[PDB]
Amino acid sequence: HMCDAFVGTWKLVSSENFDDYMKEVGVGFATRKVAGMAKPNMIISVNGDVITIKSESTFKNTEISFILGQEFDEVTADDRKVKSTITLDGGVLVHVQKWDGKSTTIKRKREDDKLVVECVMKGVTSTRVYERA
Ligand SMILES: COc1ccccc1Nc1ccccc1C(=O)O
Repeated sequence: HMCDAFVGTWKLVSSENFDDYMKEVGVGFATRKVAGMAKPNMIISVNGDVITIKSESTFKNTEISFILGQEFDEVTADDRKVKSTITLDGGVLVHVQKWDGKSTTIKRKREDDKLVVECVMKGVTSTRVYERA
């Protein structure tokens, strides 16, 4: 009953500061413009100890499956090849991505009826709000 309140299908409803986050990450102009337009659906499921997060949009369809605390390799939607580790910290899913000596953290939290996603790169934070589909 690990992660029960995250499971389901979620749709992006608002975003703030995501272009600046993507700049901080090193995403180029054209990818930023197309990615910034996307309205993804985030589909979260659990089977035993394995969590799957799918992100589907007109920009890209991605899928990750993982066990909490167990590193995995991920190709991100913007084509970074990263080493990722996802843990649960006080009810928040914390996703750390490492590549080229850099690091970014993506937090997913349940707040009221929303799933709030915070993406942080250095001093730049972006908040993306998802609602149930
Ligand atoms: C952590 O995600 C990113 C970081 C940098 C650049 C892009 C992304 N990924 C996205 C951006 C917009 C819409 C959907 C996604 C997705 O992942 O499906």
